[PDB]
Amino acid sequence: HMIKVLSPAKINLGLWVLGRLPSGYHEILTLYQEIPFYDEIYIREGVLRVETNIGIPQEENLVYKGLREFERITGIEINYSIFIQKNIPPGAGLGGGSSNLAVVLKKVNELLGSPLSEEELRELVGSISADAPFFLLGKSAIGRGKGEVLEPVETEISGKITLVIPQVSSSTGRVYSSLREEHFVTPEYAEEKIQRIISGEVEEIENVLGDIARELYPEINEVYRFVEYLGFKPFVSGSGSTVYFFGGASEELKKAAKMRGWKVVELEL
Ligand SMILES: Nc1ccn([C@@H]2O[C@H](CO)[C@@H](O)[C@H]2O)c(=O)n1
Ligand SMILES: [Cl-]
Repeated sequence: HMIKVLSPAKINLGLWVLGRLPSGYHEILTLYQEIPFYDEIYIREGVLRVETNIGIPQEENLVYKGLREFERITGIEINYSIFIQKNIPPGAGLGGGSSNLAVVLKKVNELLGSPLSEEELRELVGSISADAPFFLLGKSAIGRGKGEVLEPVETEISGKITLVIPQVSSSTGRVYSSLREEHFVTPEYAEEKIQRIISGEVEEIENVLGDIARELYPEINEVYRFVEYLGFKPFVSGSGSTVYFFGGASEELKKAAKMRGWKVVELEL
């Protein structure tokens, strides 16, 4: 009866902030890209539990929060034991928690005769994480609003991408909170940037949350500077901590990573 579901990561191929919302959130423009980098989620019939291999408490886990809201909305008891093998580190800017939430809930909804429609499911996961609705789509999509208003697109981006992930966990809240008015841009500026990236101009990627994350967490800056030294343009996903570049990992990078406690992920798009 136990089943396995894969939970993919994303990167932001550019992110812009338009301004503050009264709710405390921020209006943004970003290009989401799903990457072949997965948590392994095992689902079995049993008492409701959500466990990970990295000691995330159950009450703080977004999957648990979503399953309980599912129980609440539906009146149906969730009799599933969830174990998540976390390959995607929390605070990496890769949406691992949000992906976990989307994929488990999509799956549990299906297993229970689909009481929630596709709009309702997207509402549920979106109310917990703005990054979660993207993972109900996958592939490539422009995220507008807070990220949850999605437009599927076809990009001309392919080939090698290497993620370099330092041990430090970046707080998405602490970074967003550091945003001054000089960091904001008009949506017209950002919309022009995104279409160039979509057409394959990766040099057009930028992300002000990365700029700020590099100064709040000096180790993100060290990774960034190290990638430059290796001869590549570095880019930052989410609010950090992940730095990515379009190329392969050399032995010198792999050694630096092993010494420094960085995680290196070699992907092909
Ligand atoms: N579009 C978004 C998305 C996220 N956030 C900030 O990040 C924290 C964790 O998601 C949220 O609590 C919030 O502070 C934001 O300001 N705007
Ligand atoms: Cl960037």
